[PDB]
Amino acid sequence: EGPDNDERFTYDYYRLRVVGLIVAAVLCVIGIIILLAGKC
Amino acid sequence: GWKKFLWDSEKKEFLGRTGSSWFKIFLFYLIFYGCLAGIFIGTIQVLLLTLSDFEPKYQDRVAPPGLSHAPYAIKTEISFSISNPKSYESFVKSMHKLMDLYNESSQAGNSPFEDCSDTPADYIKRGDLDDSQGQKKACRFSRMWLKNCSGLDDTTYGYAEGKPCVVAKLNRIIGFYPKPLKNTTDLPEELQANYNQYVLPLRCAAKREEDREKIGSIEYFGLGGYAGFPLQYYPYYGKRLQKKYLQPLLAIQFTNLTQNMELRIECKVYGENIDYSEKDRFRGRFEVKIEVKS
Amino acid sequence: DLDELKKEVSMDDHKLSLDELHNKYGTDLTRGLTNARAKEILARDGPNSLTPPPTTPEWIKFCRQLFGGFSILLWIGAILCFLAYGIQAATEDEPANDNLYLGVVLSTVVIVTGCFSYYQEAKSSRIMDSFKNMVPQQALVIRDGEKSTINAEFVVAGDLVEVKGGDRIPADLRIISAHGCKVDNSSLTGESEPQTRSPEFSSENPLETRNIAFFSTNCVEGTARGVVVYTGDRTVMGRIATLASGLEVGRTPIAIEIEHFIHIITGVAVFLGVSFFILSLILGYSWLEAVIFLIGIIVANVPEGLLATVTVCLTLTAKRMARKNCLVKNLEAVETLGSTSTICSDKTGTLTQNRMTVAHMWFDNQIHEADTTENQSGAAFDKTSATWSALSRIAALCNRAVFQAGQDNVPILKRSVAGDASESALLKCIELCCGSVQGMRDRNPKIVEIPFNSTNKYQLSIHENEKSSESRYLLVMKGAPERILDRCSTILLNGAEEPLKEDMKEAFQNAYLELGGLGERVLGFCHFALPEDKYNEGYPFDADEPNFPTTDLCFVGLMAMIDPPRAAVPDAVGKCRSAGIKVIMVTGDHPITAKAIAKGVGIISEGNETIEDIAARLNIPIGQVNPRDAKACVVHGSDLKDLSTEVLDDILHYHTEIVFARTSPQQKLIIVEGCQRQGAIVAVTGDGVNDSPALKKADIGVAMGISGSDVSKQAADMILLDDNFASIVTGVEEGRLIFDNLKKSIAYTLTSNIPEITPFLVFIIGNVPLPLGTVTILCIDLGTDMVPAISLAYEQAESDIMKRQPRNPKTDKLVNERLISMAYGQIGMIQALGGFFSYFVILAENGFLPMDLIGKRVRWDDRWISDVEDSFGQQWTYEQRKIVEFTCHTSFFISIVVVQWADLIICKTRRNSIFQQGMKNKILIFGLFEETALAAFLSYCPGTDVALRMYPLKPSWWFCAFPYSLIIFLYDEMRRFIIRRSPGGWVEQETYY
Ligand SMILES: *[C@@H]1O[C@H](CO[C@@H]2O[C@@H](C)[C@@H](O)[C@@H](O)[C@@H]2O)[C@@H](O[C@@H]2O[C@H](CO)[C@@H](O[C@@H]3O[C@H](CO[C@H]4O[C@H](CO)[C@@H](O)[C@H](O)[C@@H]4O)[C@@H](O)[C@H](O[C@H]4O[C@H](CO)[C@@H](O)[C@H](O)[C@@H]4O)[C@@H]3O)[C@H](O)[C@H]2NC(C)=O)[C@H](O)[C@H]1NC(C)=O
Ligand SMILES: CCCCCCCC/C=C\CCCCCCCC(=O)OC[C@H](COP(=O)(O)OCC[N+](C)(C)C)OC(=O)CCCCCCC/C=C\CCCCCCCC
Ligand SMILES: CCCCCCCC/C=C\CCCCCCCC(=O)OC[C@H](COP(=O)(O)OCC[N+](C)(C)C)OC(=O)CCCCCCC/C=C\CCCCCCCC
Ligand SMILES: CCCCCCCC/C=C\CCCCCCCC(=O)OC[C@H](COP(=O)(O)OCC[N+](C)(C)C)OC(=O)CCCCCCC/C=C\CCCCCCCC
Ligand SMILES: CCCCCCCC/C=C\CCCCCCCC(=O)OC[C@H](COP(=O)(O)OCC[N+](C)(C)C)OC(=O)CCCCCCC/C=C\CCCCCCCC
Ligand SMILES: CCCCCCCC/C=C\CCCCCCCC(=O)OC[C@H](COP(=O)(O)OCC[N+](C)(C)C)OC(=O)CCCCCCC/C=C\CCCCCCCC
Ligand SMILES: CCCCCCCC/C=C\CCCCCCCC(=O)OC[C@H](COP(=O)(O)OCC[N+](C)(C)C)OC(=O)CCCCCCC/C=C\CCCCCCCC
Ligand SMILES: CCCCCCCC/C=C\CCCCCCCC(=O)OC[C@H](COP(=O)(O)OCC[N+](C)(C)C)OC(=O)CCCCCCC/C=C\CCCCCCCC
Ligand SMILES: CCCCCCCC/C=C\CCCCCCCC(=O)OC[C@H](COP(=O)(O)OCC[N+](C)(C)C)OC(=O)CCCCCCC/C=C\CCCCCCCC
Ligand SMILES: *[C@@H]1O[C@H](CO)[C@@H](O[C@@H]2O[C@H](CO)[C@@H](O)[C@H](O)[C@H]2NC(C)=O)[C@H](O)[C@H]1NC(C)=O
Ligand SMILES: CC(C)CCC[C@@H](C)[C@H]1CC[C@H]2[C@@H]3CC=C4C[C@@H](O)CC[C@]4(C)[C@H]3CC[C@]12C
Ligand SMILES: CC(C)CCC[C@@H](C)[C@H]1CC[C@H]2[C@@H]3CC=C4C[C@@H](O)CC[C@]4(C)[C@H]3CC[C@]12C
Ligand SMILES: C[C@]12CC/C(=N\OCCN)C[C@@H]1C(=O)C[C@@H]1[C@@H]2CC[C@]2(C)C(=O)CC[C@@H]12
Ligand SMILES: [Mg+2]
Ligand SMILES: [Mg+2]
Ligand SMILES: [Mg+2]
Repeated sequence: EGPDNDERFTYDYYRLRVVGLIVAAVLCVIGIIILLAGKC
Repeated sequence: GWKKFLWDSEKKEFLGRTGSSWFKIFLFYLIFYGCLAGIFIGTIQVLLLTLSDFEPKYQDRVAPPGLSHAPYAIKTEISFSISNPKSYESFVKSMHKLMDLYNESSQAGNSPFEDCSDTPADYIKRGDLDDSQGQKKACRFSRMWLKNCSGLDDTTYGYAEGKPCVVAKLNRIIGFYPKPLKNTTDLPEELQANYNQYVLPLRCAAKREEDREKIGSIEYFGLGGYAGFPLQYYPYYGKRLQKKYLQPLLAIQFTNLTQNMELRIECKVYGENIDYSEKDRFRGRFEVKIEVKS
Repeated sequence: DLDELKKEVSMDDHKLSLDELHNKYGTDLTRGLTNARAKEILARDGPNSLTPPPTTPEWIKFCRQLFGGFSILLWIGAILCFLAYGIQAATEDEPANDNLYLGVVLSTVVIVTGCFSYYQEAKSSRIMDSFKNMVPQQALVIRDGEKSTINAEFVVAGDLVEVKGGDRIPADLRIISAHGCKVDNSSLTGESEPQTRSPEFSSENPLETRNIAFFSTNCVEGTARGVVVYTGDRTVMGRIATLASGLEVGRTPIAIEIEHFIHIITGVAVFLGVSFFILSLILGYSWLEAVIFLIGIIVANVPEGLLATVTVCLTLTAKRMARKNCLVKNLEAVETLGSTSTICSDKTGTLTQNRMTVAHMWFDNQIHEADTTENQSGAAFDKTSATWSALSRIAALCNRAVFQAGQDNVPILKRSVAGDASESALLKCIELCCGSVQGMRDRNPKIVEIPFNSTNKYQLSIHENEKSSESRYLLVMKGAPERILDRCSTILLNGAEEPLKEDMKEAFQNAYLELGGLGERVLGFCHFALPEDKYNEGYPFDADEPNFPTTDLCFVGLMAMIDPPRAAVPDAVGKCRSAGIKVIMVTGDHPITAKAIAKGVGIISEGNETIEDIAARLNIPIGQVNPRDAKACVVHGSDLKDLSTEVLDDILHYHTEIVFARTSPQQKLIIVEGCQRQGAIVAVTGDGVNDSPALKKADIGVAMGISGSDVSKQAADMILLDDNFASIVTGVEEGRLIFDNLKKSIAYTLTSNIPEITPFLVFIIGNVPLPLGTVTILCIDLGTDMVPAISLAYEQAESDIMKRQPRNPKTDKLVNERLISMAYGQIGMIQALGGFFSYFVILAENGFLPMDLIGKRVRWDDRWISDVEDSFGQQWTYEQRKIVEFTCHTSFFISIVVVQWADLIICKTRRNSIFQQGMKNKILIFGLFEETALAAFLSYCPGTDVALRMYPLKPSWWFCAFPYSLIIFLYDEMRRFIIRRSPGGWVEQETYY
């Protein structure tokens, strides 16, 4: 480390947003499944 | 209704209950809220046990440092009359508040101050961010370094005859090493002359192309006579590990300023770990609206 | 429109003569009026047509839906928001636009709610317009001595009018000459059987005399003449309709509950505002700021999604009702049924079917019962003896009525039959269990018939015998059982014949009194085989002399008949009584029939007794018995006219099974009012015009759809398009279910109030950075929260709802202090603490410890301080610290959702446990899933920190609210436990909603 300790000030918000969206999408689907499960 | 629900004399009730009921409810709420408070306090203590005293866990919201100044402008505007003295008092008062911390009387002895190179130098590492060695030592920064803006000669600092000063300062960040641009063929025009590697350059200019002509000679004052910050005053070890620490400063005199006209002056620092933002107008650069109306 | 002169009982000029009548209005009894004179009167007073209703423009009701009690509160909230914005604009530079956003949002909420509610009431109005089928009608008037048929709108007072069986009486006539004319006075006066109209006078009451024809009535059989006495709106039903329109509307119970709810919400809102206005004036702030603080606190305490949530809640139960054919015109009339505690019903057309049907039959010394139900769902009567066959031949032959051409499609009971109601009932019973009467009739040719005579009191006829082995002649006759009994000497027992000894004569007398006491009308049928040796096949028996043996006939059996009640009438009445609803009969029919029908539908439970019954069982005068020993009472209308207010109160206060007979429409209204004077909700169920003033003043009116009148249908609040009476029971069940659900949803939408206000209070008292922003509060109230609150309506019952007693209106409210103590006091407090916890965590991880946050708002807000030192010594610019504050708002909102999970689960059930009821509600599950997906979407989608100011969260923060949620679940679980084990204890009278 030392002088080139640039990583200590970086965060991968991109990957975090990607995952959080994948998860939101999945939860939304599951929801729909439960809602329509019975009317078929 | 109105009278009964307030005081009836058969059931000896007040507001609805008897003497003994208000007590049952008050006692219940006191015990309930007491438990609530104790639980919240316990969950906050475990939090105090989770953080460290010598370093902030997250340092990403403060990666690109800011660029502030000594005068306190309400809308980033410096407007004052050269005749009426009660016009630039708000400026001098602040300026003074800032420089009043670099007094030599404050900086004395071996502890905790140390004499450093009178000429820009390189970084200095006083170890890790621990308590093993006692309170680290910070370099001394003299007032006099700033030549015409020090309040030691002309207390007012310039504002008295149409020649104001502006003390710029780099925002203090823990473990932040300032890095300047290298000598390669790609470098701004301005920066070529006087490339002291050890100095972080600060250079002011005009926002619009027209205003160039109306702004005169930007005279910068600093350590070694250069227009920048010496790398030897970094890094900053934090308040706990370096109380009595002084950050470098750079004075800027706006001599030969056109009278009775609003001038937009943008100052900017250059460097690798320095990046600007179109949303935050204080990240790396800063804007000032000077108008010496007389 | 003098109401007192319209409230009075009808008066008339019936007790007069034909000369006095013609001398008062002016008219030739044999030539009528002249055309010139007729037109002079037509233009002098107005056409014989009722006035149209007072049209209601659509913009008027749209503006109505935009106002009210709840929408008004939101309106004042928007007004306050703009006032605070104006003050901030004229007092400070760079005013934030938070208040202007909140105000336009509240206005939009009110407008959207109004649009939805208005659209529903319009839908019901369209399906309502598809029922008024008005076909023009023309009357037969005699002018200048000639007969002419002119539109009903051209008849005037004084001309001569002739009617014929099948036509409608145009105006109010004074019969001058009749020929066996009968009229149907069921809609106006309520008389089930056809009363004969005669030119002579008989009773002092105009509704009882026979010399007056009435408006909207129909002449069943016969022809008559008459002078028009009353015309236009001045008619009987005209004054009744005008009175109905000139009555007030009232104010349902649900509206009163919402009103008291707003009363409490405003009490605590203005209390917190004036108090924190004094505290701020004591801590230094200026007036200009304190005013904004007062307005802000009073606006944060207003539920905005509650309006939309309550509207959708009420709207959901109405669709379930529309699925079973129960339509409501308004939207709140869906809850009044559940709160009803006294149902005033009508007999003719509501409690009954208004159609004569063969009820009991006598044959083989044995009473037999026949099915008298609409869909024919019952018990047959043993069609295996020869006696029954002979009976079928007697009734099917000695009967002149026949089904109306073209009825080959309708059922056997609902088809049109031309004739008297007795021959029609007999024809239907024979056509029901004996096949086609048309072939049964052509199978035996009728030779000679002697019509019913006023002296003979019998109807007889001879026909050929279809026996291919017997060419003799058959003779059949029907008539009153006494007259026919005096003409027999044999009895067809099980087929063979036997003498008429006194044993069977007494069995016949007891049978006569059995069918008679049942409120039914009995007839006797007999027949005889004419000897072909004394009357050959060629001899013609002209109806002149005694060609048939009047006596020595063979009596086969009696045949009774009466109007039976609708299918689900007894079961529905029993269900209502089970739910603690007092059933009181209010009808204008003969008491001898009303009492029997009462003892048949459940109003007068079998065993209870009236004062006359006791006097008859003991054989003592009626003035000796005590009226307290009689549970049920029959109050006659004539006697009702002479009774004080206290007497009626006592009648309803001491008699549990009351039956008001021979009561006029005005008296019906008086009875409804007598029920309201005490304090109970009333529901009137009717069908004719006499029920219009009763359905209007009642808390809720129920009109029949097929058998109901247009006036009572337009003045009612609920319509039964299928004429099913069990629907009343269904309605009373749904009215309760949606009530307990409204309570659960209100506590849910009120629990989140605390974690949405406390931040600002600590902001002013403790000076810490703002914890909950405005676009987040909006994302919690108007977003996520809506689906769960809407789902709380789909919750099933916990215990039997059709078992508990009706809710007391003076004590058990909708929103009591027990709810406020839970939402505002215990659950909301925990949710607020959880939010503050996540808050401090976010600020502690970035560098601002809890000790340095107290006392920073002045510099934390200042827009020109680009160097704010944190607990570690770092310098933070203005925009950098603001980004963190916004991320703290995002996590605060997510914490709210996390605690709402456990709140929606503890709100699902009020007493029972979750492991008992069960999570069978799919909507609630969907609500939780969607509630979480929306929060993640609002935080992780790019460009939100620009548009809505919500930054992404780091996966370790989302877990700061979990312990508080589990704690909320455990606390409420143990709460809902002591209530069960300890009934009536502290936890019940303190926390049981
Ligand atoms: C850091 O240094 C500051 C300056 O230090 C001075 O210069 C350095 C290089 C050394 O030589 C040091 O020894 C000097 O003191 C220091 O601030 C100074 O503090 C003194 C003490 O209060 C001030 O003296 C007073 O001046 C006023 C009038 O001031 C006028 O000028 C200033 C600008 O300089 C304006 O701001 C004012 O509004 C006025 O226009 C006198 O009225 C006052 O009278 C008092 O003393 C006399 C005897 O002399 C008595 O008879 C009276 O009763 C009063 O008791 C003082 O003479 C001096 O103004 C001030 N300098 C500045 C620039 O403000 C500062 O405190 C140091 N800080 C730290 C943390 O070490
Ligand atoms: C009955 C009702 C059922 C309801 C089911 C709902 C379905 C749930 C759906 C999805 C949840 C799974 C989520 C998994 C996501 C992992 C993704 C991942 O890669 O994430 C890594 C992070 C670590 O982030 P960092 O900051 O360290 O690095 C940041 C580094 N950078 C930013 C530089 C890149 O980790 C994380 O987010 C941790 C993710 C959270 C961990 C899941 C915890 C589960 C909790 C309780 C369940 C226990 C069940 C027990 C079984 C009983 C059976 C009877
Ligand atoms: C019946 C069955 C139904 C099934 C339906 C399934 C639907 C599909 C399900 C999931 C789709 C997943 C899509 C994933 C998109 C990833 C986009 C992404 O990762 O973008 C990140 C970057 C922005 O990063 P930055 O550097 O600016 O960060 C800020 C850095 N700072 C602030 C520090 C400077 O993007 C960019 O640049 C460019 C962004 C361009 C715009 C992309 C639009 C994405 C928006 C919404 C789609 C998500 C919907 C998911 C469903 C939810 C339902 C409620
Ligand atoms: C920065 C700090 C943050 C601060 C955040 C504050 C958040 C505010 C949280 C909650 C607001 C509390 C406001 C008061 C709520 C009271 C509820 C209320 O008014 O509901 C209305 C009920 C009516 O109910 P009903 O319709 O069933 O009646 C039927 C009667 N029938 C049937 C016999 C006719 O009326 C009643 O209950 C009668 C009225 C009783 C009023 C009691 C007043 C108690 C208020 C304060 C006490 C403080 C003392 C502290 C010192 C303790 C000693 C150590
Ligand atoms: C540390 C973290 C703290 C978090 C705190 C917040 C927690 C809140 C969230 C979830 C709480 C779950 C509570 C579990 C309760 C289970 C109760 C249960 O199982 O009682 C069994 C019942 C009773 O049956 P019975 O005897 O009456 O049947 C009679 C049938 N006959 C009539 C045919 C004979 O059976 C039934 O209800 C029928 C089967 C229903 C199965 C339900 C399964 C779904 C459960 C939860 C959904 C997950 C939501 C997650 C939200 C997060 C979104 C991201
Ligand atoms: C059964 C039925 C199922 C239906 C489910 C439907 C789910 C729909 C799922 C996803 C669609 C969501 C909308 C997509 C928005 C895309 C926005 C986008 O792609 O933006 C990309 C660019 C960002 O570019 P940059 O990184 O260079 O910016 C740098 C800026 N610097 C550097 C100055 C800070 O945007 C910009 O610039 C400008 C940003 C414009 C802001 C648009 C956001 C809209 C705001 C509120 C609407 C949300 C309401 C919630 C509805 C919930 C429905 C369930
Ligand atoms: C069924 C489930 C539904 C779920 C949906 C959730 C419901 C949401 C409920 C309430 C949220 C609505 C609140 C509206 C907020 C508007 C904010 C606004 O106008 O801020 C103005 C900002 C100005 O900001 P500044 O001064 O810092 O700019 C400085 C620029 N300098 C410095 C560069 C010059 O301009 C901008 O952001 C420019 C971009 C404009 C963005 C407009 C976004 C509108 C979002 C929602 C409206 C539609 C919602 C309808 C759905 C209803 C659901 C029932
Ligand atoms: C940090 C600690 C974590 C601990 C986790 C423990 C998990 C335990 C897992 C399952 C619990 C056991 C299953 C209980 C089944 C009981 C079945 C039953 O027959 O029940 C009946 C009794 C009620 O009887 P009664 O006499 O009042 O009826 C009166 C009826 N009348 C009114 C008609 C007369 O029911 C009752 O006692 C119900 C009372 C139970 C209250 C305990 C609540 C436990 C808390 C959370 C459970 C975990 C769910 C959430 C998962 C989170 C994952 C992270
Ligand atoms: C972060 C958030 C944390 C929140 C945690 C909250 C924990 C605090 C929970 C309970 C503490 C309150 C205890 C108050 C005890 C004093 C009350 C009292 O003075 O009461 C007197 C009565 C006895 O009078 P009586 O009825 O015979 O007289 C008849 C009189 N007449 C007619 C008016 C009915 O007492 C009775 O009835 C007995 C009723 C006692 C109340 C039981 C309530 C238990 C509720 C929760 C405990 C479960 C905690 C689970 C936490 C798990 C954490 C992981
Ligand atoms: C400061 O600005 C002034 C102009 O305001 C410069 O002086 C002018 O020079 C021109 C010739 O180029 C003369 O015509 C004017 O008369 C001068 N004006 C004054 C007031 O002297 C001056 O050269 C500038 N000085 C510096 C150091 O920039
Ligand atoms: C029924 C109960 C016990 C289920 C509890 C489910 C909880 C643990 C689930 C619901 C939604 C989930 C979050 C959804 C989205 C994200 C963003 C992602 O980038 C990291 C994981 C994270 C933060 C998840 C962590 C786990 C989470 C909070
Ligand atoms: C279940 C409930 C009722 C338990 C509540 C326990 C309360 C009383 C306990 C939980 C954690 C505890 C705190 C833990 C740490 C400290 C720091 C110490 O330097 C002083 C005591 C103090 C401040 C404690 C006071 C008591 C405390 C708040
Ligand atoms: C009080 C509030 C408007 C109302 C509000 N929530 O309204 C939801 C209604 N149920 C909370 C808002 C805040 O906390 C922040 C408040 C804002 C009004 C305007 C305020 C007072 C300001 O000038 C700065 C803080 C702003
Ligand atoms: Mg009727
Ligand atoms: Mg009404
Ligand atoms: Mg709210």
